[PDB]
Amino acid sequence: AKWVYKFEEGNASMRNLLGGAGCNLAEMTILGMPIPQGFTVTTEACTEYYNSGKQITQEIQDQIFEAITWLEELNGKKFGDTEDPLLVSVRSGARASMPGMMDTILNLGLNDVAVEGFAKKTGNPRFAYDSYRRFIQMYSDVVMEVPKSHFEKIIDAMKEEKGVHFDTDLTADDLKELAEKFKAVYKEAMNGEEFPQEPKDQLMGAVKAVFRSWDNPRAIVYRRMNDIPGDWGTAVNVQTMVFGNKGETSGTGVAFTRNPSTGEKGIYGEYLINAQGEDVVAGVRTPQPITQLENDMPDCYKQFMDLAMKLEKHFRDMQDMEFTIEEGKLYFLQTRNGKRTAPAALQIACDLVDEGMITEEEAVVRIEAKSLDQLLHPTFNPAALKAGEVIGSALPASPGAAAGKVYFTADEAKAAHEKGERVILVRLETSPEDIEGMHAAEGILTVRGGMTSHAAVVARGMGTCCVSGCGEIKINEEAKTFELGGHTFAEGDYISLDGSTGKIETQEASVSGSFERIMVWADKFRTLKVRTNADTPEDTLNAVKLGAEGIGLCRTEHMFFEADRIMKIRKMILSDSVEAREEALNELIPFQKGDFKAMYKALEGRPMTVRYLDPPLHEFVPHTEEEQAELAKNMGLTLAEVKAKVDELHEFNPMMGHRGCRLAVTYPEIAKMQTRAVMEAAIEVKEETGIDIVPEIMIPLVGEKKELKFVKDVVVEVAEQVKKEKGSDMQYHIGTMIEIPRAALTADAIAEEAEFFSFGTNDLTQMTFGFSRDDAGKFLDSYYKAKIYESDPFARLDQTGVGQLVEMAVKKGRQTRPGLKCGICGEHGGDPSSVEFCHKVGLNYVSCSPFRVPIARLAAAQAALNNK
Amino acid sequence: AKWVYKFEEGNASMRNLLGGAGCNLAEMTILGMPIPQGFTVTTEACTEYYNSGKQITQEIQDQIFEAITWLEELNGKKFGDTEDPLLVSVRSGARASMPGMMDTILNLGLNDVAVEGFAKKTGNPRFAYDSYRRFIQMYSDVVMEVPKSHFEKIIDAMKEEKGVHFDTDLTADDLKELAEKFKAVYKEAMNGEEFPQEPKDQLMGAVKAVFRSWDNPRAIVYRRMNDIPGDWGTAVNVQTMVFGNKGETSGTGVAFTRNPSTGEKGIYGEYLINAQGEDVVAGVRTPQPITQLENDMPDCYKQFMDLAMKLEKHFRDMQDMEFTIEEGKLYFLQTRNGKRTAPAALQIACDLVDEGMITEEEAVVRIEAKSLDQLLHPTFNPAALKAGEVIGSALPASPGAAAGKVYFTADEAKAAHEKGERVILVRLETSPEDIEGMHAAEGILTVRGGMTSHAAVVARGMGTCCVSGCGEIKINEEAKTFELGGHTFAEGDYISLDGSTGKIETQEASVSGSFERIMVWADKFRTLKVRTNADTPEDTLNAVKLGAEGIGLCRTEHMFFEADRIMKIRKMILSDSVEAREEALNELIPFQKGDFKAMYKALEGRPMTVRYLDPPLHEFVPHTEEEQAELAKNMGLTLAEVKAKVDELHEFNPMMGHRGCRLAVTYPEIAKMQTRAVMEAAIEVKEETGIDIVPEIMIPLVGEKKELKFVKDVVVEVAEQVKKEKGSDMQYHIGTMIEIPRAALTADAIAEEAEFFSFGTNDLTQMTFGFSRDDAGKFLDSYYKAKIYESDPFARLDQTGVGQLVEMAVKKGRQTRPGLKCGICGEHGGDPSSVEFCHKVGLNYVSCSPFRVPIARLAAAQAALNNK
Repeated sequence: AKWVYKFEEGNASMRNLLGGAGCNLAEMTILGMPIPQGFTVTTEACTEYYNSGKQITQEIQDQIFEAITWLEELNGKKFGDTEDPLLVSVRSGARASMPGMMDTILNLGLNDVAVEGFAKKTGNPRFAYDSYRRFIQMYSDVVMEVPKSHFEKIIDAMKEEKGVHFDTDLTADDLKELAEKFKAVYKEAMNGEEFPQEPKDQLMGAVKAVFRSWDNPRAIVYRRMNDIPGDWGTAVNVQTMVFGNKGETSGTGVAFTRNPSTGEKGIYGEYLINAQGEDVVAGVRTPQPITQLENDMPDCYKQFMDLAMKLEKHFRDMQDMEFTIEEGKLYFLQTRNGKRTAPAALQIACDLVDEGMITEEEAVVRIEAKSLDQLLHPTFNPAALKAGEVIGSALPASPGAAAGKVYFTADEAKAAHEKGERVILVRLETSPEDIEGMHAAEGILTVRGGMTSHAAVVARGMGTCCVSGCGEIKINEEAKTFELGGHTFAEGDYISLDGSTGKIETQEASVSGSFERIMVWADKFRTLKVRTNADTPEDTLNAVKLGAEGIGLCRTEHMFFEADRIMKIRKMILSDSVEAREEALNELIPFQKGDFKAMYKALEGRPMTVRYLDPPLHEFVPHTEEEQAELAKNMGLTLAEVKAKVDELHEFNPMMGHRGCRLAVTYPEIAKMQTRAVMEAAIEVKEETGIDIVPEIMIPLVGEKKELKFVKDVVVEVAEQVKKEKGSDMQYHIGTMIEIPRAALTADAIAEEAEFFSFGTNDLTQMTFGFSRDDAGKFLDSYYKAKIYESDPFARLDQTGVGQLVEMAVKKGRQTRPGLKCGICGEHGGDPSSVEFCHKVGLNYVSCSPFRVPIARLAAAQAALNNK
Repeated sequence: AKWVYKFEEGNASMRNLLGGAGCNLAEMTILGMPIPQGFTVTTEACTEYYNSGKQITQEIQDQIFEAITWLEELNGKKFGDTEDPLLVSVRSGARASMPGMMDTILNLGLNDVAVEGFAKKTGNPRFAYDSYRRFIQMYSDVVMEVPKSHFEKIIDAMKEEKGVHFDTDLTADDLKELAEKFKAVYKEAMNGEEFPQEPKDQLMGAVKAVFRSWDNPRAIVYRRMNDIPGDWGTAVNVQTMVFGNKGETSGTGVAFTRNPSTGEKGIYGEYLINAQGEDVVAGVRTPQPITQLENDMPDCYKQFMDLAMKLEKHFRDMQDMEFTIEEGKLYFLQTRNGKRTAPAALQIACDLVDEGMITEEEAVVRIEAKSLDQLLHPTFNPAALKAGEVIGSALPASPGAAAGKVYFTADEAKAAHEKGERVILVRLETSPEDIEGMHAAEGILTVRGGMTSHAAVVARGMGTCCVSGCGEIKINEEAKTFELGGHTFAEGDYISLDGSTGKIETQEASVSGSFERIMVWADKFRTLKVRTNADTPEDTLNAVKLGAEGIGLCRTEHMFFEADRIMKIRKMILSDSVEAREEALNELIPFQKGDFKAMYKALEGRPMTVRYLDPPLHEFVPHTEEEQAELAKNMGLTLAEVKAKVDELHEFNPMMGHRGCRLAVTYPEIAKMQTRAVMEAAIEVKEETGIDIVPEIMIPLVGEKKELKFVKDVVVEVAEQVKKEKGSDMQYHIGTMIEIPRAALTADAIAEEAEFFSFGTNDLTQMTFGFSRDDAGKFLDSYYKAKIYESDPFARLDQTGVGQLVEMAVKKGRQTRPGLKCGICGEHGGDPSSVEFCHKVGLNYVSCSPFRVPIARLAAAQAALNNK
């Protein structure tokens, strides 16, 4: 049993089973709501559909029917009864809400016999039929048997030759003609299959097409990236129909309790009169703004609002519902606290606490931790915008002010670099089969749509901008272009903004008191420290700004690379003799002394991990013959002598060769030069300010103990020899990167010569996996397609694999060195998961790129908050 | 008795008497602090000095001596005893802190006999003398008997010919020569008065010069504008000396507990080794950043810090102290929680609550309500700054990023328009006699100085930017110019920034979570509503942004003036016949319908007071002969016929003529046209959105009842006749401006035909005073000079005069119309006082310019908060 559940015979708690949808519905059902009863086909059963072959079976079929019967009686109507039918709606209820990505077949259990039978029962063949034309497009569409292109082309043309202003005036004859020519439109595109006229044929044909679509491309691609797993499932709540399509006193509306772009407490949404829920509000026929429902149905509004409210509170979070006035009767088809925008996700919480509703605690956990990233997107420059050729306007569909090249295909989008080449996507309307064009565009322009439309709604969560229902746009796909105002646009740089306008120079952007009360509270509840992996004080400033407690890694790589340090290591390398290689090394001495000084001077007491040189010598020599001709001359060496020397420098595998700690094992002069510049700069800076600075010296690529013992014995003697600026009291801890397998491995021995374990996770991952972030690109997607790897291994923390190497290390090095600090530097350093795994893992500090810090704040807030 | 008080024999509570200075000192004294005991000469006694003639007398003289004796014994040394003296410091302790504006004569009670006598007692003629040269400059300077120009010119030259690196190396001979040639430098500029060698002559000569300076120009000008009254007083705490000038183990430092520009929790400040407090830190010789006191005196730091801290808390607010290491001994000469910058005033409070220290409540009251204005200053455009020719750098002395013409005189500054023409002020160093150049400049550049310097410190409270100790600046006053980098600057547009650099395009600016937690809390504690006096939705947007609850006044003046409405009223006026004047009026009908629509559409439910036309017809006709030639032609009238008609339009007094409500008494068509556009726009807009809009119709200049009865009887019938867009349910309240004396007067009758009393305070003030804001300029300053009027009558709410007219009205109209809302529109609408007077006065709403709203938030927060 319990393959399927009843609304009333469930709860919201039962999510793992009853999705966000099916459980919230019952929830309402437990509260008592204008929801036509029904049932939900449970998650476990979805996965069971796969954990067996790929087609429905027994108990399930049994139950869909065992309970479909309970409905019928409970509903007195008969399921697909040709006389006086029973229609139903069939829509996807997974765990996590997924606006833009679901499936819902409307008015189901209808046929040529039973339409007519409804026709007579319903004293209105215009209604049931219009409904039947409806079901014809849907069922198919979902279960993909036809490209809407069609149905659309026949509905459209149908009116678009007769005269009919709009669909709402087509008659019982014309309609029935529509849904007549519709079966054949389904026919032609098919090999001759009866558009599932048996209700025990539409149903299963769909429930399966729900419990089976999931495992398909777009859903895999979306649901992946959305941090969802395929280990979960699709649900499908079936319930009786309610018809906002009955006529001119029955309507279908989308709504939200608090404006989801801004945060604005207040009813927000789009409604239609005599329209069919899952189809017209979300496209075709400018949808009446929910507030007008006072002018329109001033007996209804009260319903909905005190009902919305009631619910708003019942959950303590920004509700989103599918209400329907099925002929002067209110119905709540669906709910779920909609996914927000970054700011609004914020607003609502500050507010919700302000309103006594949430707690400082709750508020924090409640944010979509990875969503902060939006807060720091390049805003538009005021003085340019005005200098921007206004051409159009439309809809504040999703906050943002983007710009770039113009595409009319998501595939022409995506195939044009991710969300930064700058890809606009002009599109008549968007679809679940556009989901990858969605994720690689700065912002979207949509001809037909609103706040509730497909693209809009999706932008929001994508944090991507969008201007829906943007009319006057004669876009031609054939000739790959589009119109607007008085312009002709050929796929190139366009500008859209969260402020209606569809125009531009960008810039850094505010962070209201939301970020502040959210960040403020994060610090309150969070325990792991935060630091940024920086190199340039400019970021040190901008990073400290973000509630950065210092530096997790400071790179020296440039400290050579840079415009004037360059040919001095290039010297040393093309230089056989330590006294030469020291001379050389002694010349950059000054240079890096400055670098450090700036940093320090920036950091003022804030910690700072200084990682030792990483790249091998090879990275440090002109691969060109040109710069080689140069270099040579200036060396009094032969172009041939350098090449040769630029030849002995060749690694078959640059990642696993002569670099980092091993590098300063045969040149401990690197150690020398490096130690000193850090050592003197900190000393002098600790002087000229009276402020305290305790160099955190980092040996990368340490494989084993004895090794690091070598380099530390060097660094130490110089750092102790540098203290010639007073016998000194200068502080320093020599730590190491736990970025190699053996090194994480014998961690418990490793922490003998070391104070601080600094985790390199992108580099460790690349070891612990077997591939490199570089190479792997040419096969990674497959692992995605083939569902082998779910998350990105370079973004998201492999806690089954890599998480071990890191945990043997933390808890073993803390066997030998209890007072052992550990901090994470890898890209996964600021990762809503990582920063939770690292939190529960035992780490002390954190280290993300300058901007991912705020994600690291929340993350660590969440991390401990919700942890226990 | 009790003319003078003893530190120990006081408190901080006793402020009215013991200033912020004298009471905080004792406060410390009650806590036990490294403060050399002494006494304070009480406030009442200062005012007593004036409430009698202008020179010290009995009990006072008595007490200065009665207690100076208590010191001597208590201190065992002898006051001005030629052998083994007793020196003292003499410094101003008014109520309100006043960094930059005080007087403190150092090492007093010294003479040619007693210096020498100290010389021998002090085993160091270099010390006591250097001190004596010191006292010579000070006493005089304060008591103004010499322009520093001098002393400076002799000290300066003195070293500036001998070689001496700096003053700190001049000897007992050279010094004594300095303070020898110094008495004569005092002599020459004087008519032959002995530089007050009798200690009962330096003293009184100063205490009086404290209790007498106050009533002078700059202090009056500063203290006025600073919201201080002359009804208070100067104090003068006298205490024993401590000498940071003893030698190379005795130092003089300025400090703050939390960075006052940013808010940064942490020791912030400037110190000197062997320097004299009140003189070297605040100018000449780059002052060691307080933190270096660890490298310098790492036994001292601990003193100060745990002492600072101790105090930081003892007050629960950002401390500021005068510490002195009078030869290896720590001394706290002074305290006071320093005045902040707008952001930092903020930071510190958010923090202080964050730190458990203040309460949400306390935090609010604690802000300098009028200081918010800074938060909304034009920031610099990123893309221009980079495009800005960097020439220099220096000191983050006060946040801001200003720019404009360059001046080297405060008087050349001020005499060049206030803080917006854009006046830079390049100045060697600033002075109390620069205070008016300070208040009319965007930002300041200072050659010699630091965070602690005269100009810096003052900018902060002025919210004006400043870059002190900005070296390399060869500025020549003679030729009115200055150098920097590789440039030659002749008094024209320069650019300075709160970020070191001394460069530019500006723009709107952030509002961190401070403004937010401060604004958030304001709303929590505040009761009066807030609205903006707007006209253009653009501000309606930007205003709602600021926590604006609607509109207090909406002007129609432009709704005619505007570029295309213009010649249609100009029609109507040059048009004898109501049917013409209606035609005309009927043509603008549409136009204003839009205006309203935009507003409304902007406002979404937010209230909105719509004030009826104000200016007389005259304001509406070309005063030129040119536009007159125009107008004529297009009217088929003679240039002569218009003039004549433009002649009958002449008011001897445009403020008190034919305008506002009287205007639509002989043209009720204005009423008509006005009613309708508002009426239809609201109706239609209440339609096309389903949202609610209740026109608030405002009749300005209502003198009496029966009058407004006339206009309301019009407006009503049309607003009831406009409801032709449905028999309608359209809301509207007809209110009036309580801006005339009779109208405030018979308020109790006035509120018969009216729902809402809208106070016009700039226009009422102008009645209740007798002058006009226009005219009065040519004599206002005198009232200031002559101390007749303290505050500006057009800025600050005359609560003795005007406050009555407004209070008879509120509480009488609420006799006839209890449920009577009242809101304030005058400029004083958003006024940290007003918004308190209006609060305790009975008002309901508020109305300030778009940007003064946030001042209106706090104000109303404060208003009720602290009220009871």
